[PDB]
Amino acid sequence: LIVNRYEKLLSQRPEWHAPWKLSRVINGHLGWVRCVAIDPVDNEWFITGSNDTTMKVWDLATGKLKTTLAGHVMTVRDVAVSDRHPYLFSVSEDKTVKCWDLEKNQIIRDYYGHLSGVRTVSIHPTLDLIATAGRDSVIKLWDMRTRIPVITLVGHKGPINQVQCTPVDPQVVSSSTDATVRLWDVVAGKTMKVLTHHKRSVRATALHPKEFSVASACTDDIRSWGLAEGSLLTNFESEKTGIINTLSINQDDVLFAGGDNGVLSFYDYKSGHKYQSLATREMVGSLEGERSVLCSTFDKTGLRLITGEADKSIKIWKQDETATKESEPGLAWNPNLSAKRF
Amino acid sequence: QHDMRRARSIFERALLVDSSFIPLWIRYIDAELKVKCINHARNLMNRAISTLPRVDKLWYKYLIVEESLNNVEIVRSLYTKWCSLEPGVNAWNSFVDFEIRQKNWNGVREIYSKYVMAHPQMQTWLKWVRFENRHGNTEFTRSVYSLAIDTVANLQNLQIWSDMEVAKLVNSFAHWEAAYERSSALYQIAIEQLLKAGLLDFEKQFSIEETISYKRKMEYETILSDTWWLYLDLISEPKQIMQTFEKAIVDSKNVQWKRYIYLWMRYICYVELESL
Amino acid sequence: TSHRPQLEARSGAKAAAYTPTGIEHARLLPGHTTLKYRKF
Amino acid sequence: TDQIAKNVKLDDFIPKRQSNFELSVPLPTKAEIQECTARTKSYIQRLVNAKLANSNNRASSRYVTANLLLNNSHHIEVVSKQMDPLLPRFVGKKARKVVAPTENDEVVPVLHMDPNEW
Amino acid sequence: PYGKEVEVLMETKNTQSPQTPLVEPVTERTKLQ
Amino acid sequence: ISYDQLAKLSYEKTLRNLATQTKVQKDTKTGKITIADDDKLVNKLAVSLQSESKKRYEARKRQMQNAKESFINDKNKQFNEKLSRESK
Amino acid sequence: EPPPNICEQCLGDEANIRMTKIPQGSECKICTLPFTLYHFKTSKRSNNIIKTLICVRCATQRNICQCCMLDSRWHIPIQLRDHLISLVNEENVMTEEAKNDMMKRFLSLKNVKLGGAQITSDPSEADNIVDKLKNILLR
Ligand SMILES: [Zn+2]
Ligand SMILES: [Zn+2]
Repeated sequence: LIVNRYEKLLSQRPEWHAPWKLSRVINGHLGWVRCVAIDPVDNEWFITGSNDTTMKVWDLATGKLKTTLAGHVMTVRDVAVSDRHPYLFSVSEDKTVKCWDLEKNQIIRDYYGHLSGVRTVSIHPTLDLIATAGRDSVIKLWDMRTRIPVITLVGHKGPINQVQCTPVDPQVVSSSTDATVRLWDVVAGKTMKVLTHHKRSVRATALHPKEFSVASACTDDIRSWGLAEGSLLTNFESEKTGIINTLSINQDDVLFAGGDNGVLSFYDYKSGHKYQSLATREMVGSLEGERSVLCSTFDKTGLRLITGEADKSIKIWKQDETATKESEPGLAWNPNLSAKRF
Repeated sequence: QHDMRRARSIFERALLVDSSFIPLWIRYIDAELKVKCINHARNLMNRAISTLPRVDKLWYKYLIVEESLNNVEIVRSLYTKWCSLEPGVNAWNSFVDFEIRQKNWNGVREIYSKYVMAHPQMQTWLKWVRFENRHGNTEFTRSVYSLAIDTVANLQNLQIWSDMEVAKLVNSFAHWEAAYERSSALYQIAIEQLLKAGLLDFEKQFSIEETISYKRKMEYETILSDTWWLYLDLISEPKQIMQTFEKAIVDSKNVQWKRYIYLWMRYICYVELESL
Repeated sequence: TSHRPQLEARSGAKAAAYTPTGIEHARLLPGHTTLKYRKF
Repeated sequence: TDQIAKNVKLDDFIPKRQSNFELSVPLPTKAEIQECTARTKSYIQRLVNAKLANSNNRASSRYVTANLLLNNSHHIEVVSKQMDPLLPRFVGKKARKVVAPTENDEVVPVLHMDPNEW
Repeated sequence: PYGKEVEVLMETKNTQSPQTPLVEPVTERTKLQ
Repeated sequence: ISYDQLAKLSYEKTLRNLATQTKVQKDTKTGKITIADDDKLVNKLAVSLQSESKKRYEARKRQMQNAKESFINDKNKQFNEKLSRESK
Repeated sequence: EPPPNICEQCLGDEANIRMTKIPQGSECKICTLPFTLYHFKTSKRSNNIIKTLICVRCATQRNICQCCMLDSRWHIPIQLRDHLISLVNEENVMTEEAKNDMMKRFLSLKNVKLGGAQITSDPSEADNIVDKLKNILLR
């Protein structure tokens, strides 16, 4: 019964979050930043793989370069720094998954076996395997010792955009251009739950770091999924937002959503409320098409937010610690009845 | 070449490649219907429904096949499944037209009750009003109108529809009860500005001068947001009118100056009509 | 028209269905056989 | 006559945290993480040992880390022989291209709930 | 260019020699060899 | 218009076509639904779908027949018709 | 790694029978895919060595054993049990055997019990078609 659902939404109220404004612009790369990764322990640095093939390791507190990791020859698409290993797995479209030993800053392992370009890594956080998938519509799991494709994951139709791993089954939460967020059984090699609620290519799935859920993003519909059964939790508002490139989920339930239109949209993850919509300013000589926010991540604490855009820039966004619930209340909580998204 | 298990295998591999391509579905359905095999086609279209529920043409073609097969209870089941999936307005309109051409009037009230519960807009309510108005049971039609006004008076806090659609409903209620006292009463209660304008128009449709004058006055103030308007306002008044005139004058480089002068003149005139 | 763009990729389902031949490659020789672990 | 569209429900369409913003989807416990990762580590260890012991590298024998009841009566000891070390260890293994069937056990719902400028 | 709250950082040169690691190779046993 | 409205209008057209024209058992073990379907209705649907396909076939041949700006072969005059339709 | 289908007639009238597994032994004589091949001897001093000649999926697709190539439930040929099911159900249940190589591989990898395998699979419909056979030999 729909009127009861809308009335029960309008009965509840969202949580306030602090408004985000820009604090630091890093203009280092000679190409577009395609994924940003941050060390899950130290927060001393974050590495941004870019289209000029050179990953650069930037600094959180100062915004400095420290090193440049340039072992690829093609566009570095995804970078995933390990949590319990001193490694740095760097999917490019060289068809190569390279491991970077961060005690050495050298390539040590090269995972061959992909049939086309690769788009994403997903280090399984409590085992020694990585989940690489790309244009060839099949997730290859890789044992990090023997460099063997251990478990192929068959069932996505089109190229696979973003793969996330959880420590408990569904251990591979992947999503492709066939608008399916598949939940994988790593043992059986079968899709336990195929989530077909999206319409176009799901370019973004982000793990909630403090609850067992995954947010997935198509164009103008971002949807939060409970991974215990594969149920929709909240369809976010996301009206006319644009093509969503990447998501990222704060510990404090703030959901970033970078659009190709240059727009940002920070979402209250519990309620599904859109509260802040930035306009990323382009550089002084960019084209208007280079406002797009290609990739993003949070801090481990979440008080920072890193975005790699397509204007060869890296922007850092932080919350307003001086705004209150009555000063900057965000956008209004009014669910829309013309959309069934409520 | 008339071997049907081959052609079925070929359409099924084609659905394995891209299951979303609708003409592939429609041609495989029509393929198994040209060979006069409707049990195969019913397995097929149940697959086409369970695959793609939010595509209209698979539903409507299965409804066509069950129309010309004259299996009415099946079509009951098909639409009562399809309407449970919160579908578009065309789905419910097709189901109402189905249970009109199946002359079963007691079902259509339940159908429109669940269609109220699916898509609340006053155009849906007026579809149900128009159905009951063409099919002649004035107790049931005013029951529908009263339930509509009860849902408007219960969903004020929801901002579920505009006040324009509230005016649509209450004006339909008033112009229906002219065929009279009820409509006037509804408007009175309704008053509880645009809605009020509707009351004026309705009274006009069926003391009248003051409301007509007042109603006429409202657009004027709107328009400004000029001299003629001001004059009208003054006429309507008196202090209020004067104030309005003054405001207009104020509102009114050379051009600007001229406007200001005009405003001043107007103000003076107003004062005269009414020294300090 | 003998040269064409790419419509879709060669899917890895077609490589997962093939039975493997044991061709011990020059790079899949065992090397860096120790995984380093962090502090915690 | 409710046998039509058996796999489509509103319980898929309806968001579950919609009615309740407090609705706890909790993280899996430490014991559940330990159990599932021990099971998947044993399974990945099985597949690594299989894909290393089926190699022709003799040095693949160092990074690797049988009774069979048939129908009613035949308690059977299964004894894998010593193969000849010069012969093909897997003579049934052969290069071949295979088309695997993409079977459909249950019909999966595809749920899209929702001109001149293009 | 973006305001005067925002650091704008034009950086082309690596401010750390590439032979140094990023994650430190931690060892509790101080090897005096 | 759009594919939803166009499916709706084609459904209304086919109900108009019927307007110009005009039990259920199950087993225990198999559970397969045997529906009695009258043979006149079966082949009337079959002849109707073949008549719609042949009607669309002849109208499409009628569109194929018409030839009246600058082209080398048949596919080229189709592409030039497409560019003439883009020119508004 | 499924255990093989070998019926009570191939192994023979012994309780302790020692078979030899070779992983990826040979191509099966239905679909030419490799499989774990089990060869043994019926006695200890048998002169004939008896090996599985089909893979497990080709065995369960026909509900047959791997050595004597007859039915698992009935120990009879495939063609004749399909003929008997055609005599019972008045429906020509035939085993669609492939002839192209890719069709052999394709027809073995799919999860189905083709031919008359589904009837003799569970013992309930097995005894149902058995007392239907008794009804036929009463008529
Ligand atoms: Zn076989
Ligand atoms: Zn046998």
